[PDB]
Amino acid sequence: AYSLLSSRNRLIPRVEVQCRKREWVKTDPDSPFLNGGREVLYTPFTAVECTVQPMRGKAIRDQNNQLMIGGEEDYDSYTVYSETLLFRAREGTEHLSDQMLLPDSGGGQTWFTVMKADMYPSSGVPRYRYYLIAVPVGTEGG
Amino acid sequence: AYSLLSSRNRLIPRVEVQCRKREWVKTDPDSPFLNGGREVLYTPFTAVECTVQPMRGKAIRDQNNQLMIGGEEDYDSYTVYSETLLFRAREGTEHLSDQMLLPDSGGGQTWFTVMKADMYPSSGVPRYRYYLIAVPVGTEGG
Amino acid sequence: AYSLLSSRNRLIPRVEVQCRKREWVKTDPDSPFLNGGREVLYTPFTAVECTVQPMRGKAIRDQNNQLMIGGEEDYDSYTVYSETLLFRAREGTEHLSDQMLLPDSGGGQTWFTVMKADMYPSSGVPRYRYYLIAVPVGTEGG
Amino acid sequence: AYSLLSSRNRLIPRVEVQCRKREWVKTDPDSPFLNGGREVLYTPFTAVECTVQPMRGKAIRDQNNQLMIGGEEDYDSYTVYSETLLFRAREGTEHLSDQMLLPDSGGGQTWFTVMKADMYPSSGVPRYRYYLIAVPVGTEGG
Amino acid sequence: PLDFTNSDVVMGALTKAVGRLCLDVTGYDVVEADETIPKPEGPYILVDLSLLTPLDWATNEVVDEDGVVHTAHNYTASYTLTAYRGKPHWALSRVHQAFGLPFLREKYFPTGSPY
Amino acid sequence: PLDFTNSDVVMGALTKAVGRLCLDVTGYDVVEADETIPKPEGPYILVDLSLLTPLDWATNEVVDEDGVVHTAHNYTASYTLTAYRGKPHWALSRVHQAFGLPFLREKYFPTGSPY
Repeated sequence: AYSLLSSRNRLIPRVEVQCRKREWVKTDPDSPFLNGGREVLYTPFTAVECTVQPMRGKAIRDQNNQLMIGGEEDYDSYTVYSETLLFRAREGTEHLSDQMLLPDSGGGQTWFTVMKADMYPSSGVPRYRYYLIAVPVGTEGG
Repeated sequence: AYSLLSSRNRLIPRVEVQCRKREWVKTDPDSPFLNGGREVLYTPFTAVECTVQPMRGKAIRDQNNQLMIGGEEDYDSYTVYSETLLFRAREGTEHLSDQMLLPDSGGGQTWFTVMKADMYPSSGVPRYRYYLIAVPVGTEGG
Repeated sequence: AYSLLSSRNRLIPRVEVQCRKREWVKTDPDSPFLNGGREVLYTPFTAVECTVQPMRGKAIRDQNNQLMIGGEEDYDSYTVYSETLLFRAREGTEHLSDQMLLPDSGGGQTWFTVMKADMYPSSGVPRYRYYLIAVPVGTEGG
Repeated sequence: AYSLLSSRNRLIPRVEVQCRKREWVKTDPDSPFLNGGREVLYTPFTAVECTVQPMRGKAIRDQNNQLMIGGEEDYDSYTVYSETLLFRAREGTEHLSDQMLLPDSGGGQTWFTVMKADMYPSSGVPRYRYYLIAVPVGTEGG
Repeated sequence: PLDFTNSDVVMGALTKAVGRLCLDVTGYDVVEADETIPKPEGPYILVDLSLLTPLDWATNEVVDEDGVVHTAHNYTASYTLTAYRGKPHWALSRVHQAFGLPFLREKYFPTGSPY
Repeated sequence: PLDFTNSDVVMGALTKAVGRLCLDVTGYDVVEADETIPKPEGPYILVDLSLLTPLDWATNEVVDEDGVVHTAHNYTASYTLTAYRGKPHWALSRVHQAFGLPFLREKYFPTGSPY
């Protein structure tokens, strides 16, 4: 079985990041809809150690500021290697996708939503790879 | 003839997985259709030793949770190397494609349906490669 | 001139396969058409030694069982290296493309029709590469 | 932690470049619009050391002079490695994307606008990569 | 006690009526779009309920013994037929002409039927 | 004992009627779409039965001796012709004018024929 990869690295620096779980709930008392007035509940936590890297190409959809008919919108993304388990959304449930807070190109800090998670069930070592997309500015995603 | 590849590996860990065969049957007594009320019959079994790996890219159709007009649907897939023979569906028959149970990105376990099987008839060694797609949530595939 | 490649290999196993030539004929006595009631005439033979390999990718058109509006159709293909000469169809003639019998993903055996043949006239050694597509289930091709 | 990359190179020559920050302001007293008569405010500065390189391919959109129905328009771009932090535009604000002055294919000098900025937050060393597009001739961009 | 046949019954029985008449005339085999199966062997026909159109205003009202009201609406259902081998164009045509044969219709489309 | 010629006979004989008149006028060679063969040598014509339209209500009813009923329906079949070499436009035109020549038609479209 794997031995070296089953232990923490000692050459490349790694950092911890903050995250938060997400659910949703219905608030309207009389509306007949599952949506109602949707609300999201958060529960914070942290990842043991992570590595953050940017997109490699220069494709038009990967550029940071984009020109739309309204104005120069904003976009960011990352690829993350981590030893913590993060989950995407699951259907027929009230759980949403986990989010984690990282620096952006504008100098601030914003939340990124997990979109793709990679796992190797037959190997055993707990090492994962994630792909993240920054939440739209002015909202908390979906 | 091949010798080394005709024996089980001794460096990379391998695991066994569970599977199940699938047929179908007509139930309606009076309906004139081959479909009738379709039913599927199962017969379980296991694979001797297997290796599971995820998709390598980040293409939009390979992401786990997808945004549709209804809601954040679910999708998963794998690539599997195995020494057991699994069969796809064959036309003009009552046999369906084999399925096997593997872990998913949401933390649960679900059935994956064999879609592509690779064989090397001229080599002799029984080593195969499969490509699997997770069954739609809430159903048993087709 | 080439020497080593002008002799049979002694490390990689090779197998022989069966084939059959194909012509066509008109049967209707009064129909004014070249087609008439078409018939195909066969003459069997074998290839001296061959190697069979499957398609390398996972493109949607290379998958084995395909979902159509009628039902889960069937598809297979191969790449073959051989030291026998096989011919495709030639226009203005009554000769059709050669076919050869190989195992499929459903566990049976079916006929594959030669579609692309590669030759190196300036080299001299008789080594060829072919690309084959399985005949539609329930018919004898065209 | 990284040591060698945390210091300035001593084999490849590097140069400094000039830049300028950009904001915008409304001038019309009575117009009800956020746009008003837009104006841009500049504040110059310089980058510590930079490397400039051109696009690698020959794709039709990367050629310098382009034929349009009006006349042979002009286009240029670059890829820059630098140890200074430059920012793109941020929404809901009055800040615009930074620009920097570089030589062009026509022998002159023109302003390039930052479009994509790459950062490695988990590594620590302050080394960045930018992608720039020349401002349209006769205007100051947007 | 004043019962009837609601929409669900009529709609489901119309498919089977079409299925039997196609089988009994053309001699081909029949299959629906509702569930997918590996493609059968030999010529066969596929049946699908592509579209359904309503007519706005109800044509009749039947009052139960206790006062409950049952409302009746006219509709038009369109079925898409596809024949897959043999002489498919010949097969479909014989289905068309079948509706002109009196005895054959009476088996599946008796007078007073809801379609 | 009161027999007839069903749809299958008429439909199949119409193709051959078109095939012979094309061969006998233009001098080209003829081929159908039903089965595929390597492309012939020299100019030739391709025949296809692209489309077929029914007419709703039967025009005649013939009662057998024992009471069985035979129903007759009007149709319209459309054939797509394609000429592949030589002067194809000239070849097709001569097919058009052939239907105006009296003696030539009588060979293949005799009075009383079902098409």
